[PDB]
Amino acid sequence: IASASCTTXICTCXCSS
Repeated sequence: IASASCTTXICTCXCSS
């Protein structure tokens, strides 16, 4: 429900490195 790069249908995911 809250995190960064990591999920398939809501809204966060991944985003840099």
